Amino acid sequence: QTSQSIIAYTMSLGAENSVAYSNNSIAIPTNFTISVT
Amino acid sequence: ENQKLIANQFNSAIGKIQDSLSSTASALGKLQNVVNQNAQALNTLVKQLSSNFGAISSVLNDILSRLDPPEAEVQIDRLITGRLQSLQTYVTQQLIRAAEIRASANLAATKMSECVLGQSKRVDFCGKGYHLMSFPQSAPHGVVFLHVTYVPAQEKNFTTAPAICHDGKAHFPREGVFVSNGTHWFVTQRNFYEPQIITTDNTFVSGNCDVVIGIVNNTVYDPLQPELDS
Amino acid sequence: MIAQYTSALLAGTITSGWTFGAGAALQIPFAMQMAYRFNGIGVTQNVLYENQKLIANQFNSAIGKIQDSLSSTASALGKLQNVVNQNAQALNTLVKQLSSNFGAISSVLNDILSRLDPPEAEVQIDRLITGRLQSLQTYVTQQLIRAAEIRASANLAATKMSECVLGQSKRVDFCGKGYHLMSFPQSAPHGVVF
Amino acid sequence: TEILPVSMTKTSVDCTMYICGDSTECSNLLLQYGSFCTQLNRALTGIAVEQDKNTQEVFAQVKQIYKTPPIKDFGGFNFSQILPDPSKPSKRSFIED
Ligand SMILES: *[C@@H]1O[C@H](CO)[C@@H](O[C@@H]2O[C@H](CO)[C@@H](O)[C@H](O)[C@H]2NC(C)=O)[C@H](O)[C@H]1NC(C)=O
Ligand SMILES: *[C@@H]1O[C@H](CO)[C@@H](O)[C@H](O)[C@H]1NC(C)=O
Ligand SMILES: *[C@@H]1O[C@H](CO)[C@@H](O)[C@H](O)[C@H]1NC(C)=O
Ligand SMILES: *[C@@H]1O[C@H](CO)[C@@H](O)[C@H](O)[C@H]1NC(C)=O
Ligand SMILES: *[C@@H]1O[C@H](CO)[C@@H](O)[C@H](O)[C@H]1NC(C)=O
Ligand SMILES: *[C@@H]1O[C@H](CO)[C@@H](O)[C@H](O)[C@H]1NC(C)=O
Repeated sequence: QTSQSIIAYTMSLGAENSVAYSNNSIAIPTNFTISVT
Repeated sequence: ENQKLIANQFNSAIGKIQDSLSSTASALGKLQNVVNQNAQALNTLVKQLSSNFGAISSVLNDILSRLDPPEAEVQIDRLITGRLQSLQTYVTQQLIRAAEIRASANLAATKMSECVLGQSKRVDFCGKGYHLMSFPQSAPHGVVFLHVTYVPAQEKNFTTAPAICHDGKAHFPREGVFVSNGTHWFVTQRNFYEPQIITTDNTFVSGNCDVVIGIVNNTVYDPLQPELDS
Repeated sequence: MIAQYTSALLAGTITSGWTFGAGAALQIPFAMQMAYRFNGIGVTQNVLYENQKLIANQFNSAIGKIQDSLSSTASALGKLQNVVNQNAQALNTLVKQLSSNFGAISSVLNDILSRLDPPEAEVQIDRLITGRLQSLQTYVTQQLIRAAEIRASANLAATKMSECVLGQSKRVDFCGKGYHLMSFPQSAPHGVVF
Repeated sequence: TEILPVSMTKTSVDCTMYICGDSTECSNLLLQYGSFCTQLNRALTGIAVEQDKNTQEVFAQVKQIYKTPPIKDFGGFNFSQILPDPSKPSKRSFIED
């Protein structure tokens, strides 16, 4: 990719999510996907 | 209560399986990989019938009828040493790869048992997410498990508390999590969001409001009083 | 970056626990998921929710004992230092097989080429090639057997990450002796410490 | 504390240098042995990609990368020597160090 070219970058390991942790924070999924893996 | 949704997501996902198999090259990456492993094993085996290993040639007829016997015996001995080491190498990598295939097949038998013949509670054993049911497909020299998994999708945030003591008795969730949207406290199963009102049916009593930290106050209702009201 | 994956695994385990191994990370206090992991071994959640200081102190003392036994006992990392040593001896035997003549005149290439004309240098170099080539097949086939061992233990470590870190395993003695609560990956060299 | 091995040291061998270091006719006779180092190197390369598979099936169990918040009220569970320390340039933790 950028026309588009070949790029050599440090691998991201994925998006740097910061979990909204606290002694009272909870996350619940309201929906689901039937994944036919 | 979501039967159309699960059925339609299953149908859409198997349709995506069709599309991925038709379009993606390595959609059968593991089984096409193993078929190619067998193909290269056999092809290397056959091409070793074109390898010298120090001999003049590999087609035995020209070794026999190209030069004098006295050292033709030695040369054919070298050729058979090379062929026999090639066959031993082939057979021992067939044994190592058959230990791989037998780990895969003991895993596929364990997967048939715990995925098709039952439900596996092992995490990520029948696919990423909470496994529902697998389907065997008699794919060439292998099996394709349509790992129907449950993947929870739309996360949120709520306020939680380890225990909810009503009148000095810490209440705990029988199975689920104590959560709140900001003003009302609900208990929800750990893997899908149902806000359920708090009652002694899904909460049990142990301890007091001090030995546990994070405990908050909320009413834990009782169903006997409204029934006795009339 | 192996340690960054390990730190993300620890952060998901502390913050989300098992729920990040199914889909996205579902944040949850650490006491919550430790209580739920008691609940998953037939021990009620109230045990931790009323002994929380005791569980925390026993955990801290036990990991302190882990660090003490690591700093003091040489064979604390018996399995991983064992595997690192197997790799080291495999490579060192491979190297010293360049000091093995396998019945030939010498094990060094230049002396073989210089001392003998091709008439018999051909036979000698054939002996070196076949000896070091059986050495390579021997090394590589024990690397395949040992990589089947490392892949059995790595499928075991992935199963253990899933069922011990990314979840709680009800399999008896699968994540340690006793009723498993939660494992922590620690990316020790060429392996993982649970 | 279970010490599980995950990855072997990822080794790739060039026979034209291993068997035949700085020697040309040795490589010619190695080719005269047909094809063993093609499949030997494919075995070792499968081993190395297998080590990366091992590492990413053990450690890369999730797509994202999650960070421990600066405030750590983990009910009292001290993870200081478990969680990484921001002091070391090659970042690890005390236990991991
Ligand atoms: C968590 O444990 C660490 C030890 O790994 C504690 O840090 C030590 O604390 C003691 C007493 O305060 C000091 O004498 C040491 O010098 C500290 N060592 C290091 C490396 O920091 C830390 O205080 C503990 N944290 C909590 C909240 O208990
Ligand atoms: C849940 O996800 C499905 C698709 O997987 C979507 O069609 C639906 O609208 C979402 N919400 C509900 C409440 O089902
Ligand atoms: C929930 O609210 C908190 C603020 O208290 C926020 O940090 C967090 O990101 C929210 N949840 C999500 C999933 O964004
Ligand atoms: C929380 O849910 C309850 C239950 O319906 C509702 O009455 C209340 O208004 C909600 N509060 C917020 C802030 O969403
Ligand atoms: C939770 O954390 C907040 C801020 O970190 C703090 O003010 C509060 O006292 C804590 N409560 C408990 C029960 O730990
Ligand atoms: C709960 O109520 C008791 C007495 O009614 C009080 O002592 C305690 O501080 C309250 N806790 C919270 C978190 O409001």
